[PDB]
Amino acid sequence: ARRTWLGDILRPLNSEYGKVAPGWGTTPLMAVFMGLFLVFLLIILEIYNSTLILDGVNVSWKALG
Amino acid sequence: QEPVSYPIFTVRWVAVHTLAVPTIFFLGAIAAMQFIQR
Amino acid sequence: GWFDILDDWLKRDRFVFVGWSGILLFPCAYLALGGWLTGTTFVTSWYTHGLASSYLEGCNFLTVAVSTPANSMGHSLLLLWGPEAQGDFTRWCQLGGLWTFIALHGAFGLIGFMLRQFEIARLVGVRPYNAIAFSAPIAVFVSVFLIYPLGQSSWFFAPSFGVAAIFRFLLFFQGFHNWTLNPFHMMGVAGVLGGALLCAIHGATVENTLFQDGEGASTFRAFNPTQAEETYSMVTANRFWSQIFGIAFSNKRWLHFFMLFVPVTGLWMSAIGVVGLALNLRSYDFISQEIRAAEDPEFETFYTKNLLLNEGIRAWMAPQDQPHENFVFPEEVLPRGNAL
Amino acid sequence: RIPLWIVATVAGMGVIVIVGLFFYGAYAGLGSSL
Amino acid sequence: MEPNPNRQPVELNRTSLYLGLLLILVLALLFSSYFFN
Amino acid sequence: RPFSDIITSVRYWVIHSITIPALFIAGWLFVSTGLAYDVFGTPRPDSYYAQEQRSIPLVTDRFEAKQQVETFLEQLK
Amino acid sequence: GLPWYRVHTVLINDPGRLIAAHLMHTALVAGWAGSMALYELATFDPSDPVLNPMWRQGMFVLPFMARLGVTGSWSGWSITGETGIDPGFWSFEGVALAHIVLSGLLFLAACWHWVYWDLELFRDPRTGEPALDLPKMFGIHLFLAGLLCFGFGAFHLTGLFGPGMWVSDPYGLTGSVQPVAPEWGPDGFNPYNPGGVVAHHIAAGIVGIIAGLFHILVRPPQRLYKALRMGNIETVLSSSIAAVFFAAFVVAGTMWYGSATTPIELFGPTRYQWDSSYFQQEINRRVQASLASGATLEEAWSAIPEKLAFYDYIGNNPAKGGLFRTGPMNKGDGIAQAWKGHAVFRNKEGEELFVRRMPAFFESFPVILTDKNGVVKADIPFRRAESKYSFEQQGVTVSFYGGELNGQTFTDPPTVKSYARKAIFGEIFEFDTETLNSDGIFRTSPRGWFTFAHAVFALLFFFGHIWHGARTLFRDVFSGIDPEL
Amino acid sequence: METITYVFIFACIIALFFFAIFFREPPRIT
Amino acid sequence: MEVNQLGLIATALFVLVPSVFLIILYVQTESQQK
Amino acid sequence: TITPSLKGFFIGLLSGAVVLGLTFAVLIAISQIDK
Ligand code: CLA
Ligand code: CLA
Ligand code: CLA
Ligand SMILES: CC(C)=CCC/C(C)=C/CC/C(C)=C/CC/C(C)=C/CC/C(C)=C/CC/C(C)=C/CC/C(C)=C/CC/C(C)=C/CC/C(C)=C/CC1=CC(=O)C(C)=C(C)C1=O
Ligand SMILES: CC1=C(/C=C/C(C)=C/C=C/C(C)=C/C=C/C=C(C)/C=C/C=C(C)/C=C/C2=C(C)CCCC2(C)C)C(C)(C)CCC1
Ligand SMILES: CC1=C(/C=C/C(C)=C/C=C/C(C)=C/C=C/C=C(C)/C=C/C=C(C)/C=C/C2=C(C)CCCC2(C)C)C(C)(C)CCC1
Ligand SMILES: CC1=C(/C=C/C(C)=C/C=C/C(C)=C/C=C/C=C(C)/C=C/C=C(C)/C=C/C2=C(C)CCCC2(C)C)C(C)(C)CCC1
Ligand SMILES: [Ca+2]
Ligand SMILES: [Fe+2]
Repeated sequence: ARRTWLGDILRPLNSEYGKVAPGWGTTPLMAVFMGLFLVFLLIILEIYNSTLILDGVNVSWKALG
Repeated sequence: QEPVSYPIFTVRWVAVHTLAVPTIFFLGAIAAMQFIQR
Repeated sequence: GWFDILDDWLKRDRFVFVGWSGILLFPCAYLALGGWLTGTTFVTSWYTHGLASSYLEGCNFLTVAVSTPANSMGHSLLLLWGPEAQGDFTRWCQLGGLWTFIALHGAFGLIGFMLRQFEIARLVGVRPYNAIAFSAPIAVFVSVFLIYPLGQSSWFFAPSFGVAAIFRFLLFFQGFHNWTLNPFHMMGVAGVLGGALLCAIHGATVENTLFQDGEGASTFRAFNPTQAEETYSMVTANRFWSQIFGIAFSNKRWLHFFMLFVPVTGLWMSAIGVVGLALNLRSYDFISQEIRAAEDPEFETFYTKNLLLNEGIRAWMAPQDQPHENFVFPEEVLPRGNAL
Repeated sequence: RIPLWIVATVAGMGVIVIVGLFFYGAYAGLGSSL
Repeated sequence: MEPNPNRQPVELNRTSLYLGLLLILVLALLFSSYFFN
Repeated sequence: RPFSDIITSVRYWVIHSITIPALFIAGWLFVSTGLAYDVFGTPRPDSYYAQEQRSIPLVTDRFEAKQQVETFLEQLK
Repeated sequence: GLPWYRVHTVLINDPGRLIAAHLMHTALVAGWAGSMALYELATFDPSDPVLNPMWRQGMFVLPFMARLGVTGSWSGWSITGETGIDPGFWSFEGVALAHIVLSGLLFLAACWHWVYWDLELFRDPRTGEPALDLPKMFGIHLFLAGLLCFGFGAFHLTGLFGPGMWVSDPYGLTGSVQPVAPEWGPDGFNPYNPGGVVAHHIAAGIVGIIAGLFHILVRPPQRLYKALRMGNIETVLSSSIAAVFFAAFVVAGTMWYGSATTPIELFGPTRYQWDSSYFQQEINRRVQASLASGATLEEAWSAIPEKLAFYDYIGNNPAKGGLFRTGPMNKGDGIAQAWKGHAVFRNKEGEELFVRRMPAFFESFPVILTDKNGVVKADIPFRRAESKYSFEQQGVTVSFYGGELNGQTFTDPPTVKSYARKAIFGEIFEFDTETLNSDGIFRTSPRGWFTFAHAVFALLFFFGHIWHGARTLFRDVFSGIDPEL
Repeated sequence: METITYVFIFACIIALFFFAIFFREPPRIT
Repeated sequence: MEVNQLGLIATALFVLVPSVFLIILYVQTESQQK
Repeated sequence: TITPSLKGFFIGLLSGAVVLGLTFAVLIAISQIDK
């Protein structure tokens, strides 16, 4: 090894290696934003594809006003 | 394995069934089509 | 925990392995196959391409097909309940909703299936080279049935699902993109053609280089399902080819990896070529050739010849092949040789 | 039970019949040319 | 200056050389036409 | 249960001799009753064009497509 | 030993030399950027932003520098076409300068991290052997990203403490660098509204800052750490690549279809604008308006700004071109010099005819002329043996309004047909074919190339993901299998 | 110039052929 | 004829560079003791 | 606000969740009936 000023100061940030939460930790909470993101994309996708029209949102060169 | 029982409504039954009934519902129509005149 | 119980059930070794993947594969894979079989016999392509496309109308297994949506639709996903069909089913059918249905569904179905290979591989504890390989067919489907038309004016120019309806896709590409002259398509064929060679050649090399492990003529039964010795003389095979072709394998591990490589690489290349045809960035002409052909009327190569074949394909097809363009080409404007 | 070889030759002719009906339909149906 | 212990030697057999060159050359025979265009 | 056994069980045939032709006659009627034509908006031999017209009912714009299609059925197409 | 295609595995767990490597790469990518810049500056012509803008000169990097503010040269000129402007230090030269240096430094840095590979920071106190706590790293990095993402939208795009971004009207005639105000409403999800690009970076930036912290604190549920073989760097890769190619397929789509991010005055028109006769309609709309305010045909068409007419030329359609048709769009049809003017074709009866335009799909297309109702009135015949509509038999003539040929009329068949043959591509222009020694064969715009390149790389990267991912979930069975039945 | 380039590569592939057939690594058993 | 000026050098480096690569390896492999 | 196409989006977003539902319902159930 070879410690160094910067090296020590950063030593903490990299040390908790294999440290894991137990069981199904935060998984379920995560599986929700995930599903939310999935729906969010489908929306912005379907908006660009003009499948989901929304007065106020005009998906063309114009709208620049 | 087991005193050789076997259930009637198995699992694979489904697989071979959703590809079964329809196959006939079509090959039954498709034939009846041959008689459509102009 | 229910999860591990849900798992347990799924990964249970049945006749038709389900697995987590199946939750995606089977729903889609069946819907794709189903939609095709449905349209092939019931839905028409009149309101879409001015074409009869189902058994119900009189088409036979070759002429039937699930034709693309109108060009008006553009790249619309055409959902059954979207602005187009508006929840209505019959209309959906007449607007070619069944295309994006088969397309998009089958698409997920190829994802599920590759995942399956990956999942089953893991369980059975074997290496996933069957999955790597299947990337090749995904690429083809993705670039051709999705990326391509995504670069064009709309889904209308994607290949319609059907036998003949695919031949016109071929003829089109020749005529408009002069696709046969593309370095990538060539590699493509070198791989598929070359891959169908390794297949045949390796098979025969094995069957005619076998050891005798039985007293019968039909040597099929003479096989040890339970490993042990090599069933064919790898050493003899080496000497054969080494004397008839000059080159010959001698490392079954490589000979078999090669067989994965050749056709998977080929299809990957053929894909890139198409990803480029999306933007119409084709390999249509050779400029040096065109310049000499302009100034000098007696210069003629098998290349110039071809380009003229293309002109004819485009001029005589465009009309009934791109209805939305209301093309009208007076008889006098139609390119034609003498007499014909 | 029903002897397999019979299940086959029966289900077999049965297909040549339906697939043959299709071939006839080709010179009469709408897929005709007349 | 401790001799880094993560290094292994590199190898390319004769057959690979050949398979390699065969690929380079033919690709070159395939793309040169389009380079000169 | 080993297919072989089932495809041979007189019970099987006793069931399917009924079921199979059942499905068949159903689909047949599906076509023969003209129902299929309406379920799929597929034209009947006498519904591609109006008597005189020789033009095609090409859908020309996405959003007002369904509406446009309906009108095509109008000219007795 | 190691097969040629594995030589880089010598880093799989040498955090030191992995950083040394990643440093060298960044050096080359930064280096490339700097010098690709200088190459464009040594060949780009600012003499005319109207008919010879960067996207006609095969400029690829120059546009990405304008989209964010840099629009001037230390030599005095500027992208918009103004003079007397003082870009300050951040001129194209400046940007190019900067990267070349950042590259030199990253180089030196890559060297140091290579020689001093065994810093203690990479060794786990516990096992005393090399190790990197990925989960915490990801949290840290993700924190910095959102922190920077935030700033970019918050200060740069808004103008608070920055230039702004490229913004233009609906027909790329006014474009420039302007401060853009956020937009959290719904229309901010509209690809064509700049406000959305601002809101996004502020919101996503914050969400990014929050989420980072989370990951800096909360640890990975055992179940996952196990499933996604975390603590195995070769999996960080499989996921990143999956993201990188996702990002790629998206930029390729917004470049081809257009968005406030790929502005036409910087990347060129869209194949779709030509398809829907986008600019053709804006012109007419304008011309008919002038006629209402009692102008003459000459006056009406003369009012039509050259720049506008130029977008209505199939020679700027990215869908024309070829894979080996190299260079700028100028090696094709030539450097655009001026607008010859609107061409109106008429036949003996005075009837006004119209030239059927060339669909992008067709390399070559026939000259056909129809009236308003679409009736074929005239054409250029192949077999003359029985031609009914030759320009000769119809007395076709051509007149021009506004532009070089304004007020002139031509009646000798050949000349009429020449122009008819040109009408096919839309507005007729005057090119300088000498200079670049052009060949007259259409080439695609930067918009087109960027799109082709990214759509390929993306599709290629998919394979990398599938490969590396697999190699992570099957590390155990790698090298082969073993026993049982 | 082009002709020369085409023939050269061809000539190079044939050379390869030779060396590959007659100068391979003798294939050794067991 | 009317070809591309860079075509020659593009083809030359396209062949040389990677060939030179392989060759550097093969020879350094080939000369590894034992 | 809440335009016809917006209503349709919900109809599909709702008709979608249902399918995922009945599917995971049925599955989670039969799974917990033998293993
Ligand atoms: C990543 C995207 C990218 C894009 C889109 C562009 C786009 C462009 N460049 Mg740049 N360029 C790039 C990266 C990129 N460049 C880099 C990294 C460099 C430095 C090395 C350069 C250096 C450069 C110069 C010096 C010039 C350009 C120019 C141009 C324009 C040329 C027009 C043309 O005809 O292209 C031509 C495109 C091709 C030939 C691509 C085809 C690749 C094929 C031949 C081979 C694939 C090989 C492989 C072996 C195949 C199979 C392998 C098998 C194992 C499977 C164009 C706008 C010109 C310009 O600006 O003019 C005004 C110009 O002079 N570029
Ligand atoms: C994005 C980051 C990324 C990274 C870090 C890696 C890293 C790695 N890959 Mg990998 N890969 C990627 C993307 C990536 N890949 C993609 C997108 C694909 C799909 C094409 C693959 C397909 C792939 C395969 C099939 C294999 C690897 C293997 C490997 C390991 C190879 C050792 C090596 O460096 O060979 C050294 C390489 C050479 C000596 C010559 C390469 C010459 C050509 C290809 C490129 C010349 C440079 C080009 C002009 C630069 C522009 C690149 C562009 C993307 C910007 C290494 C860990 C191998 C492995 O893990 O074996 C156990 C292996 O078999 N990769
Ligand atoms: C098993 C997997 C599966 C998958 C992946 C799909 C996928 C798809 N189907 Mg499909 N289908 C399936 C099974 C499946 N199907 C089955 C079993 C049937 C027979 C019942 C059908 C019958 C069917 C039809 C009839 C049609 C489709 C269609 C489609 C596409 C619809 C596009 C869409 O809006 O998605 C729907 C997406 C969602 C519902 C998002 C899920 C979001 C989850 C994660 C969270 C929800 C949270 C909460 C409730 C949200 C509230 C938020 C609040 C702010 C309001 C899409 C590709 C359409 C099509 O093919 O058009 C061309 C179509 O018409 N499918
Ligand atoms: C000046 C002049 C005259 C110039 C030119 C003349 C001219 C016309 C040249 C034409 C050539 C030309 C330009 C061709 C273009 C095509 C080309 C170069 C494409 C290159 C790019 C490309 C296709 C890349 C990737 C795609 C790919 C993987 C293709 C693979 C093709 C390929 C090698 C197929 C295999 C063919 C083949 C003979 C395999 C044999 C295998 C082996 C020897 C079998 C023997 C054997 C079998 C066993 O079973 C066992 C057990 C053993 C032990 C064993 O040994
Ligand atoms: C679409 C859809 C749906 C549904 C439906 C389905 C899913 C269906 C299916 C269907 C099916 C699934 C069908 C099938 C059919 C089939 C047929 C009709 C067949 C035929 C066959 C034949 C004819 C054969 C023959 C042969 C061969 C091939 C080989 C040789 C020998 C013989 C001769 C035997 C839903 C609502 C979800 C949604 C929307 C869409
Ligand atoms: C499923 C299956 C199958 C099938 C099969 C089948 C279905 C068959 C059939 C068959 C048949 C079905 C046959 C028949 C035959 C016949 C014959 C061989 C006959 C002969 C005859 C004669 C010779 C006659 C005579 C006469 C008369 C009648 C009258 C007039 C005169 C005269 C005298 C001539 C197989 C095995 C492959 C295997 C797998 C499975
Ligand atoms: C150290 C130092 C310095 C300096 C430095 C320098 C000057 C650097 C540079 C650097 C550089 C100047 C760099 C460059 C780079 C480049 C690159 C890195 C490139 C790349 C490329 C590529 C990769 C390509 C590719 C390709 C081709 C060719 C064709 C086909 C297609 C593709 C795209 C694939 C100073 C004095 C300040 C001071 C301090 C220290
Ligand atoms: Ca009648
Ligand atoms: Fe084999």
